[PDB]
Amino acid sequence: TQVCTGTDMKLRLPASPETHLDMLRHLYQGCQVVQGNLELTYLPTNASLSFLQDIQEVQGYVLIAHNQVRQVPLQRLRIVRGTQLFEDNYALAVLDNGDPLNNTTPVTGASPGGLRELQLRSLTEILKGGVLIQRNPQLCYQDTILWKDIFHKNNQLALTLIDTNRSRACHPCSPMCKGSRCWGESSEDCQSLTRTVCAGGCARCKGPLPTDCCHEQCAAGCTGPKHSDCLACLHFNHSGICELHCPALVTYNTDTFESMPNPEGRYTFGASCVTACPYNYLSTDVGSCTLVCPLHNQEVTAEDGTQRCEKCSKPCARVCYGLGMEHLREVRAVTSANIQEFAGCKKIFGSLAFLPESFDGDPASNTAPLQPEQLQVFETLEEITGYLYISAWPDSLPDLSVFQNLQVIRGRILHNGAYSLTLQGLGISWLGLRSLRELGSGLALIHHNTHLCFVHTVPWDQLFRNPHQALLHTANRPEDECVGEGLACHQLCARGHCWGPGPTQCVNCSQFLRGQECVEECRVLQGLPREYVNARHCLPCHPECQPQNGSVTCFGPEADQCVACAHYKDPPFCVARCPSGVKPDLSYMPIWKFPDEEGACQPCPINCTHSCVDLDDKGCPAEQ
Amino acid sequence: DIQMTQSPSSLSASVGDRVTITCRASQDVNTAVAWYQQKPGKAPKLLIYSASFLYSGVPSRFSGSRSGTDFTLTISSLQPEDFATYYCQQHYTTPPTFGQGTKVEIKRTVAAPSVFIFPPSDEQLKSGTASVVCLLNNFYPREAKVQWKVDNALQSGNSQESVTEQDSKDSTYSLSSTLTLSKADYEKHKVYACEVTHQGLSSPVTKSFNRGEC
Amino acid sequence: DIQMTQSPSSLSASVGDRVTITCKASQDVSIGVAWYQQKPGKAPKLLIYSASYRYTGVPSRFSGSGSGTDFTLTISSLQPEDFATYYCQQYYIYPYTFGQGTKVEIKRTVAAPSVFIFPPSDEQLKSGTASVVCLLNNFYPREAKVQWKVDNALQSGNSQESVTEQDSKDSTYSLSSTLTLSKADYEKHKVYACEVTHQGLSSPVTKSFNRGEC
Amino acid sequence: EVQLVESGGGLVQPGGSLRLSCAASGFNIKDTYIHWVRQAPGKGLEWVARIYPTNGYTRYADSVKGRFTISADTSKNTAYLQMNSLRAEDTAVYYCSRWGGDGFYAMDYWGQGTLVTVSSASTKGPSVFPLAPSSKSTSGGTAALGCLVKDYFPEPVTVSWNSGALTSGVHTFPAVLQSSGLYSLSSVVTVPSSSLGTQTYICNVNHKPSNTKVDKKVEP
Amino acid sequence: EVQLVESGGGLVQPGGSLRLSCAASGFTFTDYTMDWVRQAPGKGLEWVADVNPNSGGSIYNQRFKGRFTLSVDRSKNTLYLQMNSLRAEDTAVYYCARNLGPSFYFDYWGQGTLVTVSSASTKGPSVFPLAPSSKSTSGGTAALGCLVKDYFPEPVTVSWNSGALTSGVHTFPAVLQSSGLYSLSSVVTVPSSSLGTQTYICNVNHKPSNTKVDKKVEPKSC
Ligand SMILES: *[C@@H]1O[C@H](CO)[C@@H](O[C@@H]2O[C@H](CO)[C@@H](O[C@@H]3O[C@H](CO)[C@@H](O)[C@H](O)[C@@H]3O)[C@H](O)[C@H]2NC(C)=O)[C@H](O)[C@H]1NC(C)=O
Ligand SMILES: *[C@@H]1O[C@H](CO)[C@@H](O[C@@H]2O[C@H](CO)[C@@H](O[C@@H]3O[C@H](CO)[C@@H](O)[C@H](O)[C@@H]3O)[C@H](O)[C@H]2NC(C)=O)[C@H](O)[C@H]1NC(C)=O
Ligand SMILES: *[C@@H]1O[C@H](CO)[C@@H](O)[C@H](O)[C@H]1NC(C)=O
Ligand SMILES: *[C@@H]1O[C@H](CO)[C@@H](O)[C@H](O)[C@H]1NC(C)=O
Ligand SMILES: *[C@@H]1O[C@H](CO)[C@@H](O)[C@H](O)[C@H]1NC(C)=O
Repeated sequence: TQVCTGTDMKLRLPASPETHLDMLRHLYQGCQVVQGNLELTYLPTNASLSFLQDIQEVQGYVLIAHNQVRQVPLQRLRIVRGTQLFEDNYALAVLDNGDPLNNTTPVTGASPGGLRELQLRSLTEILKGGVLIQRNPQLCYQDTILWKDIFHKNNQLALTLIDTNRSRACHPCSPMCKGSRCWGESSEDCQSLTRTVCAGGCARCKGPLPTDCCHEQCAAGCTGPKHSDCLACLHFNHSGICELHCPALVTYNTDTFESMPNPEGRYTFGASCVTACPYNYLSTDVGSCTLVCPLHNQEVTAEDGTQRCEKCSKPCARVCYGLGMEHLREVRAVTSANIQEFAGCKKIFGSLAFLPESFDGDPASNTAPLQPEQLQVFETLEEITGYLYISAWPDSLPDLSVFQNLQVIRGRILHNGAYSLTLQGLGISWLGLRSLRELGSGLALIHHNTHLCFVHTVPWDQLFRNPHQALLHTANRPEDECVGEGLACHQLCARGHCWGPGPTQCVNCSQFLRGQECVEECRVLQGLPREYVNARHCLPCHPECQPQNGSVTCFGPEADQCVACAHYKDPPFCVARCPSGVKPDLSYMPIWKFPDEEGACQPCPINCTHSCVDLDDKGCPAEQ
Repeated sequence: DIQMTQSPSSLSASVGDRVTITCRASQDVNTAVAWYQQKPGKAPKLLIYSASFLYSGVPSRFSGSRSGTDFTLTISSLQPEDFATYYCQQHYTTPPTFGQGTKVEIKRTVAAPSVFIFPPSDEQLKSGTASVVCLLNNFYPREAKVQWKVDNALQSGNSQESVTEQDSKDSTYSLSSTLTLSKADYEKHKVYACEVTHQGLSSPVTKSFNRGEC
Repeated sequence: DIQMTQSPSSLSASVGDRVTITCKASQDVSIGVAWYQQKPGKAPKLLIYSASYRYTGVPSRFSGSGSGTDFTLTISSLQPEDFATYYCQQYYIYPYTFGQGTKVEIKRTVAAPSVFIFPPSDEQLKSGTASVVCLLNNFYPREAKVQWKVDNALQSGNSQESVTEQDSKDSTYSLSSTLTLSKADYEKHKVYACEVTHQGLSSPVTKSFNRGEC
Repeated sequence: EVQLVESGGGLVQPGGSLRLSCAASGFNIKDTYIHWVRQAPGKGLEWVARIYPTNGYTRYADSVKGRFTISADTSKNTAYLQMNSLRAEDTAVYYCSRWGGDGFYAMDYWGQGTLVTVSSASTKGPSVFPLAPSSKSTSGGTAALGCLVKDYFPEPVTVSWNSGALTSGVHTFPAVLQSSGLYSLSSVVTVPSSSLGTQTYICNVNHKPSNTKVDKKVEP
Repeated sequence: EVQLVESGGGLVQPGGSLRLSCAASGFTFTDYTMDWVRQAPGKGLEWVADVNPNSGGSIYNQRFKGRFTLSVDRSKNTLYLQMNSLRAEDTAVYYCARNLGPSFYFDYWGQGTLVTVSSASTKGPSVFPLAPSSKSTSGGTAALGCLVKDYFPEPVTVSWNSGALTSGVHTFPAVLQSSGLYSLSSVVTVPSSSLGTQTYICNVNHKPSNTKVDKKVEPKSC
């Protein structure tokens, strides 16, 4: 896919180095449009950074900090849309990218740690925010840059905080450069001016000729002067055409504005017009893919299995909120207080962050660590939206066995813009989420678990959706001793897929099941009960069904399908005792029914409207 | 599946007669057979249950006898109300099984029907097509042929007949015959007639009317 | 053009009681009612949708009902904070119009108006105008209309009636009226007065102007 | 009293889906059985489906199996039969029936029956023609009048004379399939000689599939 | 917290043109077709228009179908109501609102912009006295006032003795004269004994013209 979503961490440190690097690589492998932010921090020396060559447009902001690699290739980058800015002031931040200036005495011929020279030959647009460059003890040429050319005329915040201190005598701009403002020493690094050398009123142009003016809806430079020839669409890119609005999906007559579906309808996703919304987002009636349904509009699963927001006539159902969703917005974790709102929540919305305080208490709030026997709140939950943080579990629980019915987690709310799970600080031994069958979006980290197996075995790929998702191993208990001890699935588990030890958890198994365990076989003729097969389920025969091995005991659950009733026949049913009949619809027992010779629950020939005291030897009321 | 073969549905009897309906099961059925009465166009109701016990609201003239796999629904004295479809349903297996119904009519006097002619009304004439309805009612037996005479001619291939069910009291039937003619060919001739031939008629009887004189 | 009307025009009622507000539509709508409460000088607040269900957060002191072409809002216990305008709006058909208004006021004494009259000030007389000012202070209810008497008759179009809101403490309805005239119109007659058609004073009172002395 | 209300009968198309609702009154559905049974036109009845609402056990006949589906709600105290992939032969009168709970498995109480017609044919509003009492249609002192209601589909059309208050001399007739795919009825009544000339007679024809309610008078 | 700051409301000639801008804040902008609803002076609500941000489409009442335009600048969460082909009956307060479901009942509203249309320039107010006599009053209560006339732009502030007589004083809402010039009254009731000696001054301030005028309302030979 050409569209990914970037991280959101600002200056928080990596969860792990050997995980952070691969996190970047999985997030930006072949991506061309980066929705969300773009963050590069604590990049070690000799970093690959090749996966960045094909990034063209950034929809958030660019952050680079505390780096020791000497060059970060971002040539094909063109436009920085600045949707959400760094510190609400910056859209391109490059700071501290050099040695801490403490000791770090370089040996002979050693390049000191720090970005040698910016190299961005096609970055010629910034739609908002400013530039923040400082504390770069090896950067060159950053001052000889005409930034106001890079900025956009609407970006009135043309505020730059640029520093010039350096410890190396930078080589002069190569003579081929014009204006002596060069990104680098090589001849092709001279800045291309597209905002100081255009015609009168031309925002962008190919060159200093009054026919080089770009169309009114391009971004930076143009191959041709038609709106289909932009290097980057300003507002919407509908099928290679730069338009101002995606075509509406309903036509209204000018008299009644009656809604007639328009086959040429387009939904909006980022700065692009998409015919149908992507997998995880929701299509609303107003015509925009989103994540959270608006007010008085509720999730409804469409006929084709997709989801969409539908209008409510009656008040929409009582959706059981989680955390960080609507009104528990800044609520961090679940105490014993909010947990009570989670009674009868088959579907939850929002995160459930679990800081260690949840299981270590907070004296100021008078909240004890929540009980390991306080988890019954989360038992009928079947769908969570957003992530599911975990950094405290009870030791009495050997795992996260609590959520046996959570069937769907969707990644509509990720932890840092990146993470849909997390398993860090735990001491658990497995998972046991036997019913989690879909994991919408975002990487799932399982981090710093010293007692954990069942991560090299979980059926991953069958849960993810896009190629961009990836799952990251770190500090997890070694698979080598996991196998040696034998923390894997068992034979019935199809394809070696599982979640934890014991035959309980298998996403799939060859033989049948009797409710919570894949079986070796059903008990049809041999077996303590008698069970008939249905959807590979061994439903037990009715107790009245006489267990007659050698013949099919039953053909169903009700009494009618027993091969031969054990005791008596009240046709068409099997009974252990021929019940005393009743005359009316309203309850009244005159007896009036006796078992026959072979079990036919005969009615009593005798009738006693007066309820005669004398009782026939058969049980009938004997007439006085 | 267990099959119920019922008595033949031809049991024309007069009031007071003992009427017997034979019901036979394909296999053994015990006594798990109940007789239900349903006049056409209505719902059935339990008339006798468990093959031996009369139900509340049922006159004692109705009775049921069991003999092996043969069940006899017996009526001591026939009544006009005792005209319906009767099903000796069995519940001996999972799908309850019924019969083909014994249409118990009433043997009554040979009834001469009343006859009427219905020419198209003025509005019916202006609709563009004329439907002439020859109407008979209360004839016993059912057999009664209806024919149309236009210019004293046979009319076949266009007339249609329908028959009412036997009356619950009169124990007779009513018939409706429609002759449909486009007004393009309906105005060629002037006098239209319908003739009826019934076993209850000494001779076939015709009714004629001269079209157009209001 | 669904002319969605409401009644009563005014609903004067003290604190803690039961009152009703009726909305009736021009046409039939199954459930298309949105009831709004507006404060005197701020943004209207959504109150009811679908004519029965209360908006989120709105106090449950009342809840309307109805459908078709009759809907109602029923106060259970009126309070000082719920003395403001109300409307309905039908969100069913083009073009989604609102109501007209039904105020709410606390009932109290029916005190007579304290009525005073004025003559025009000569500063306007030298400025080529004329204004006659009539004042009526501290009376309840708003029902009081003023008839501007000019000699043995009266006119129309020159009277601007300016009314304050329901006062805070006394909760009466102060009022003024201004009669605008040209400079020359003043020297056409002397008899100027304002009578009150109010259940305050038993009979209307005519107030005299200080002409010679002032 | 123990009453069963059956709703959902009406015209349907081949390949379509319909739903029948059986609501129980005067008794609780939680301790009995429910049986949906067809009444085939011109044939004997036919047991179709059984449902036990206490645990919602469902059994279907072999023939209708695969297509039909059933459900019941004890709180609402009713049952539903969702029929899918309707066939032409499915045209019949569906009935909802109960049982005696225990010691009694007879269909003691029946529903009223709802018609299901699958013919892929148009629905046409019935046309009314008043057949007045003429001097050629007289039978002594009894004069025969009525209303000819034609071109209605699917059958039937409820015909009411004086809102059904008077039932003497009433003879409604079966609808006959015309060669145009429509039905016709001749609601004819006979009235005494002195009755005419003082109270005109009114026939009301109602065709629910076309929602056509026509009132006409038969007067000299 | 959802809030829609409307802005751009100012004087504009009849048949003119203006650009109202409703800066939304506090909710996802592109998920609620917004509406413009004008409340005239002393009238019920109307419904001018609604706009859906992604398409840019507009749906308005027929009476305005050829005079008003709706535009969206989703880059700035704004929403421009281009008002054109103005008229005298266009004075209003233009509540910017949010449709809850795309079904035309609104819940979150702006504070409004007194968009005033008239060919009347800013004008200094005129102050006139309403001194009583020994006969103009009843019992121990006395009424004395000041009348402000022929000032165009709202508002004008009235005080008594620099606010020293905030007792039994009524200032009715201003009255629209034949032109857009406005006028209002301000009277106060005082003890009858205070008539002889107590000093009464009425101060009128008009910030749009920045004119402050004090007047004396004591009886003159009354
Ligand atoms: C870039 O320049 C130096 C480091 O290369 C940073 O400090 C700058 O250089 C000296 C050291 O602070 C400052 O001059 C001295 O200031 C003291 C202050 O009391 C004064 O007493 C001395 O006589 C001498 O003048 C110089 O002012 C300072 N620059 C600034 C702007 O404060 C500097 O912060 C580095 N970064 C920049 C300039 O962005
Ligand atoms: C606007 O949206 C359109 C899609 O609606 C984008 O068009 C696509 O652009 C990519 C990137 O250039 C094209 O992929 C390229 O294909 C060539 C030939 O296969 C290959 O040599 C490149 O390495 C790259 O993979 C893709 O074919 C093209 N699809 C079309 C034109 O239908 C467009 O890039 C977007 N932006 C602009 C400014 O138009
Ligand atoms: C990084 O690369 C340079 C030259 O390519 C090499 O001298 C240096 O050793 C590398 N870094 C490390 C940590 O080996
Ligand atoms: C399990 O896998 C087999 C084949 O691998 C497949 O036929 C079966 O449908 C699967 N069952 C489930 C529940 O996925
Ligand atoms: C079935 O099993 C039982 C014991 O479970 C045994 O007694 C009996 O002989 C077997 N066969 C039949 C036909 O019951």
